[PDB]
Amino acid sequence: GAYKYIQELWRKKQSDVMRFLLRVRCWQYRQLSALHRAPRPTRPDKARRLGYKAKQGYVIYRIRVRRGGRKRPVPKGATYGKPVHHGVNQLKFARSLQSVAEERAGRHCGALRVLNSYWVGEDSTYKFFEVILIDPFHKAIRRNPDTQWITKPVHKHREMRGLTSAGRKSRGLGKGHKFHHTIGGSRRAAWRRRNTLQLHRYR
Amino acid sequence: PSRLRKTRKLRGHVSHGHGRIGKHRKHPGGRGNAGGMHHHRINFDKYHPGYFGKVGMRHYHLKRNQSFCPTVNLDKLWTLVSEQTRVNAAKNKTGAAPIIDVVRSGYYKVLGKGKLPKQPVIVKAKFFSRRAEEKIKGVGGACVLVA
Amino acid sequence: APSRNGMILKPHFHKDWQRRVATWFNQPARKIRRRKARQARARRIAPRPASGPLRPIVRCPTVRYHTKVRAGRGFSLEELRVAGIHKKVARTIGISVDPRRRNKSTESLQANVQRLKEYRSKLVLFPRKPSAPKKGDSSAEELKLATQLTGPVMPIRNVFKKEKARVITEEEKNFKAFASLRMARANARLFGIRAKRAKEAAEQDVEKKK
Amino acid sequence: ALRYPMAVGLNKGHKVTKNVSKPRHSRRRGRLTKHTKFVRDMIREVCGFAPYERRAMELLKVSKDKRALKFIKKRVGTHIRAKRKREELSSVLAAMRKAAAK
RNA sequence: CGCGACCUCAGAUCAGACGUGGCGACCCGCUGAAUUUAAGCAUAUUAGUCAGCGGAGGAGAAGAAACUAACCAGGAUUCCCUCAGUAACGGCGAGUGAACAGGGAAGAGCCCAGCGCCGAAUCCCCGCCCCGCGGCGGGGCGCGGGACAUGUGGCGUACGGAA
RNA sequence: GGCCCCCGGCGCGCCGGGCCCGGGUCUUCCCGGAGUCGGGUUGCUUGGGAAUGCAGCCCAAAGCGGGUGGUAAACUCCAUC
Ligand SMILES: [Mg+2]
Ligand SMILES: [Mg+2]
Ligand SMILES: [Mg+2]
Ligand SMILES: [Mg+2]
Ligand SMILES: [Mg+2]
Ligand SMILES: [Mg+2]
Ligand SMILES: [Mg+2]
Ligand SMILES: [Mg+2]
Ligand SMILES: [Mg+2]
Ligand SMILES: [Mg+2]
Ligand SMILES: [Mg+2]
Ligand SMILES: [Mg+2]
Ligand SMILES: [Mg+2]
Ligand SMILES: [Mg+2]
Ligand SMILES: [Mg+2]
Ligand SMILES: [Mg+2]
Ligand SMILES: [Mg+2]
Ligand SMILES: [Mg+2]
Ligand SMILES: [Mg+2]
Ligand SMILES: [Mg+2]
Repeated sequence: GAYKYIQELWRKKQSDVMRFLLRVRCWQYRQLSALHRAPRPTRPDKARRLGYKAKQGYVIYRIRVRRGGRKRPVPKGATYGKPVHHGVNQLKFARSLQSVAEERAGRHCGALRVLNSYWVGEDSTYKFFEVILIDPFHKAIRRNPDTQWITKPVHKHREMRGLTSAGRKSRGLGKGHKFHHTIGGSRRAAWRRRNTLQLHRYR
Repeated sequence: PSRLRKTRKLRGHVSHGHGRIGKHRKHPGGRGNAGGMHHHRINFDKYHPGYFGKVGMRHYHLKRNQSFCPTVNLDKLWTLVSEQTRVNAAKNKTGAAPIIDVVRSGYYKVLGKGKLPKQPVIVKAKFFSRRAEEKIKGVGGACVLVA
Repeated sequence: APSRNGMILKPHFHKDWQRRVATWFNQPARKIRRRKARQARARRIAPRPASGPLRPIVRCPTVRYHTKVRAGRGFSLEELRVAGIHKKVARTIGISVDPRRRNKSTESLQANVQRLKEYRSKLVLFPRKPSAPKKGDSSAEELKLATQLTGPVMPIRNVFKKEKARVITEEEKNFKAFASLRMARANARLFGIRAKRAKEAAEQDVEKKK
Repeated sequence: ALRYPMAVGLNKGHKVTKNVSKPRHSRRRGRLTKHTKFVRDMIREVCGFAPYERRAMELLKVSKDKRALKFIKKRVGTHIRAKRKREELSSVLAAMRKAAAK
């Protein structure tokens, strides 16, 4: 089936074909606003593996994000404090750019419920992304049982809480020895557990 | 029981048992184990010889259960079994010798402290001492390795 | 400041711990709540064991625990396959099934098949309607018990096989255990180099020809 | 002469009979399928090769094959990936050489 | 020099929907000190703690192994007891500091993309009738619109699956 | 203990629809998520120590592959996802 071809082609990103296209796409995207609703998914394939479905009430915003790290917002330098914390230039945000991308798509379209995102290119200055969104109150989603989990109000603002695939990754949770921080729910919760004087009745 | 404590008997007296030349100030030494090298050194190196310094090899992902090997002495090996195995034996007249599975009772190694009574055995165990073996043989028994 | 002899001891009360003290005044109230909730769940699953489903027998890991045996999480697929219970159905008759369990040795497998067989013997499957089709048991074994089973269903008891008094053949007596262990240690230690020197010597014998 | 099972040394541990079950289906992942192979190489004649790959082919042609690997390791990352790539490149280069000779 | 497809884009007080603020004990994501300790202090510590911003729910988060182990092996997540003030970190000073096993509380497991087969077999909105209507649903009937082949629905997902 | 309201929850009947929904045995086919993994790096973070986890930047994959197997690397068997 064509999707497997498309998939394998897109892995040849250093190839002559895909490099040509990526350059032309990235030029084109750069010549638009920072947030615009793509009429259809640039990457159909990827979108399907991430859970897009080509029916009504699935949406896709292409969102630009400025690239590079995070300089410490303090006037001049003047991070007054112990010279551990004197750093301002070479320091780096916890979440990814892709998460930031989703978060912004989420912010803008409050009714819409961020499902998942994928990449469409990168300049020196910008990255580009494509956030799949969903109306939780369009009948075609509501009545389809397999999606109607997103219409539940626990799934409000997934991206804001660190719950999309992208913003999950910063949280630092997976099974096995390479984690332990996040061995309750999350990073914060384990610390909480580990720094509770459990003070029993009888002692 | 505050009733019994010392502050009840100190009521009335000025200094509260802390003296009046020197007082009860907050932290005159430094907090805690401060000064281990300087200014508390003598206490450290006459009641904790060897506090300071590294020694030996690091071992990163220590898991204690690998090195699990609870020992038992010949001293009290017969304790593992009901008296009537040690009694139906020194009797019987077959020269039978009853088995003692030490690993069942929760000891892996059998070390050799103590006098073993002149009364044959078959000791099943994961590990043995040299002496524990020897004593067992001298009783007229047989050590038996188990996985 | 330390004064004459004592453990040079490190307490961990430097963070704001009184902000995170966790009292246990619940616990009685808790213990009850669980207990009510427990009795409710029994009553809901009416003649079904209060326990839960049946669970496999399983040995612990590590040299330490090794000798003991617990209840496992669920019966493997091979064990269901050999017993002849369709895995999707086994859930519906109160048989725990995990499918992530390997099955290394055949001693642990046949035991766990035996478990399921025994379960299926002493199980009282009620028919779907009061009108009785196949599988569903007789109204005798139904009226005589729509009874719950208190406690864990067919409990595992870690058990020992009594060894009778032998005679000690002149061979057991001959054995030198401690030595044997020392030897067995050194051969694991030295296996690998010995093989490298032999590989060296073999190369020297072949090199002599050419 | 009496071979008690031991808890320590080479053929150690509790002696138990082994069943030889069907290996889990999870274990066969990454096995190259006839149809996937066809797709993979169907695309290597559309898309062609990357720049670093091409540069390595040119090294391999010259028979300077250590420098080829030194390059691929710095480029790809590991040794084992670099070595596996160098074999593919040498295979490609050979099938060109066979194709030319006709 | 028109008319017609589509593509990409606009504008509507267009028809019908949703989002905005609050609360914040508990919860998720960021951000993030300095008093303080070290008898001084800069790494360390205080602390991923206070303050700061964001977003929730009746709980949240987590969760059905790219896991543990190295055993005769265990088998999602969470919680307690233990592991253990231990392995480890550390001007190896002050200080800091987990995990597996073991025993419990509870216990529940599943679905896509893909790969394939099936006349798109699917969905939304209109309009007419019968029931039902204070959580807008059922059934029928319309050459009544649209979405959709740049892929909807049934079967199926590694515990194998299809024919 | 009683009576009266209301509401819930479960039991039986009727109708309206939907719904022709198994298992084993042998054969022939089918099979996996990329700017991701991985590497280098710098900064934070961790008990995690020749890098526990998260980041930016650069490189940038494979398919008997990939990941893990708590000391860097090469060769090699195993185990485990
Ligand atoms: Mg500091
Ligand atoms: Mg990652
Ligand atoms: Mg005094
Ligand atoms: Mg005074
Ligand atoms: Mg004084
Ligand atoms: Mg229970
Ligand atoms: Mg709000
Ligand atoms: Mg100070
Ligand atoms: Mg001071
Ligand atoms: Mg000062
Ligand atoms: Mg800290
Ligand atoms: Mg706060
Ligand atoms: Mg939840
Ligand atoms: Mg997973
Ligand atoms: Mg666990
Ligand atoms: Mg202790
Ligand atoms: Mg700390
Ligand atoms: Mg499909
Ligand atoms: Mg730190
Ligand atoms: Mg090693």
